[PDB]
Amino acid sequence: NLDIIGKRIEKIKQEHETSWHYDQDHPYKTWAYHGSYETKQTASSMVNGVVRLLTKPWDIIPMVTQMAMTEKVDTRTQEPKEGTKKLMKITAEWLWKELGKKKTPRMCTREEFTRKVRSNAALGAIFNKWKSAREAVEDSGFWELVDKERNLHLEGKCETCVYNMMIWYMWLGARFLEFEALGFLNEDHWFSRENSLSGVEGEGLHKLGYILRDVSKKEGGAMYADDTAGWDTRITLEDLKNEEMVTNHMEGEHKKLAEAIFKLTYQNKVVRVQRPTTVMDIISRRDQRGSGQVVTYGLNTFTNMEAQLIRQMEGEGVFKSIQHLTVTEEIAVKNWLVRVGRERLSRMAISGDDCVVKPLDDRFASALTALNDMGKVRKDIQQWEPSRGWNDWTQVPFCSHHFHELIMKDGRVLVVPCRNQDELIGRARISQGAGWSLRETACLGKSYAQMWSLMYFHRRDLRLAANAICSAVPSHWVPTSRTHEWMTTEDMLTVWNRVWIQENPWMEDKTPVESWEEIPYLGKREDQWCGSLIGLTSRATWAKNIQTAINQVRSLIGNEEYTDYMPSMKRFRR
Ligand SMILES: Cc1cn[nH]c1-c1ccncc1
Ligand SMILES: Cc1cn[nH]c1-c1ccncc1
Ligand SMILES: Cc1cn[nH]c1-c1ccncc1
Ligand SMILES: [Cl-]
Ligand SMILES: [Zn+2]
Ligand SMILES: [Zn+2]
Repeated sequence: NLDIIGKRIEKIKQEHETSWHYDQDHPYKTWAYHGSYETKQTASSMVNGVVRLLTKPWDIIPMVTQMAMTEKVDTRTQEPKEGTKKLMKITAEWLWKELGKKKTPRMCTREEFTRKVRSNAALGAIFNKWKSAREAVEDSGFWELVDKERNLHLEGKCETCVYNMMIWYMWLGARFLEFEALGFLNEDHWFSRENSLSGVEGEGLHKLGYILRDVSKKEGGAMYADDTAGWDTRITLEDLKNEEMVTNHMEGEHKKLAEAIFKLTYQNKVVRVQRPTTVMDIISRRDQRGSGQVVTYGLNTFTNMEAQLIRQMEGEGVFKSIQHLTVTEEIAVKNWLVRVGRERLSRMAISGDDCVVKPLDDRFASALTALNDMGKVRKDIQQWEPSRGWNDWTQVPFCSHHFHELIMKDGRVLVVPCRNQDELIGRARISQGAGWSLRETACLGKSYAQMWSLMYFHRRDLRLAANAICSAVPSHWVPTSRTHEWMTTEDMLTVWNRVWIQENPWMEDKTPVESWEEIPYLGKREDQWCGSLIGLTSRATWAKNIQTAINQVRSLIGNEEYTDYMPSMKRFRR
């Protein structure tokens, strides 16, 4: 409690001494409350006009148009039983060693951090003293503040590492110290599939289907894809202590700096929350996930890999009960990990809180005691109801997608990502933040269009809309995003060949594709099942009259150099 968090709390009181009070009508039951102080302030989703003018048939589809319009944090998780705590400690110890065999923990640098801010990563900072991250990083006074907190952390204390709720934004300084100590997990790809066997970090949406098809090839039971209800709110203090064991692999300054991030900011937290009754509440708690989103991704992947290996151990009968491991169950658990752990990791695809598991057999479906007792309660099923698995890898949900096997005219086999097309069009019609020029709006539309050409070329409506947007935006204008092989001014046919043929390890024949007409679509009925408007009168008029829509947008942007991409399609090619 207050010996670790007091200084942060003490400091905040004194900046708002004219406003402090122990408000007696505070809604917090599971968060420890400290005080309140006067403030006044809050950005909604804005429509991208370039994408909307080129997707007119979707203007009357509520699932698209509603996407642009518009008491889980205040719960507590019970402490796991002694048997569960032992399983988690043994598995976590083993997993950090496997992940560390071919990697070396190391500090990330001011230089590395500076380069990140200078090409727009979502580091979750705040606006004050400087306007933006770019300005703060370029100012020697910032680094002096960073230095003060840094020496405080080496001394085992904290003053300014406080979360702001809304996503848990910190000041750029606290973000740096997090990245210095734990950035290596992402920067050096600890959760790549090569390094972690279950992980998919850095793999790309064009590989995830092939990875699930490789898991499907293993002998075993159904494929399980159980979602957890509010994963970040079910991270226990036992979880945070197993995660901290990465520091056992560190040395020198780095070990001390990383131990301080875990001890002072993760296992103890201070948060400011807006309450319209508009005060700022200063609350603390020990458990749940509140890191930067990139460290959150890696530690979620780690704890998810651990949880799923334990659920596999439960299905395989490695231990009888979570109440208590006997001396010899401990040796059996250790021995399972050493002899088959790596094989059992290869049976999984894990992206943070999202997993797919192909267990040895279907005993897994009813192996629920460790999973429930670890607090990883499944979403949308009763606590003790057996999991429903998937019999076909092409039906399994993963990372908001499903995956199709698509046969090219020349016999070669693509495995492609897919999701309901209303979700894809709805997302592309939305921009975030203020002060967007027409050029910037056009360049964001072009980013969506090029992603569609690379990932969703097999959807008739998206290949046509992608071609239309690329025809409507000046040819040399560079795709942008405010938070990815489609981010380029290279010819997208050249990029398609590099991604799906040349660099694709599942494609043995490397014969390049000469034109977009060689690149196939889903079956027409499959395209409709996944939300295509092909067959509707609105869609036929849009396709036939597309040059008129392209010319509307070209007239708004003005007299620029444009290319016609529509004749890359059979139906427009004379
Ligand atoms: C330090 C620096 C400067 N220009 N590029 C790098 C760099 C890039 C990628 N990995 C490590 C270093
Ligand atoms: C977490 C997230 C969301 N969209 N994409 C990712 C991602 C990208 C690359 N490697 C791992 C994850
Ligand atoms: C799109 C998404 C969501 N969660 N994770 C991913 C992902 C993972 C790995 N590579 C690319 C993307
Ligand atoms: Cl199925
Ligand atoms: Zn601190
Ligand atoms: Zn589909």
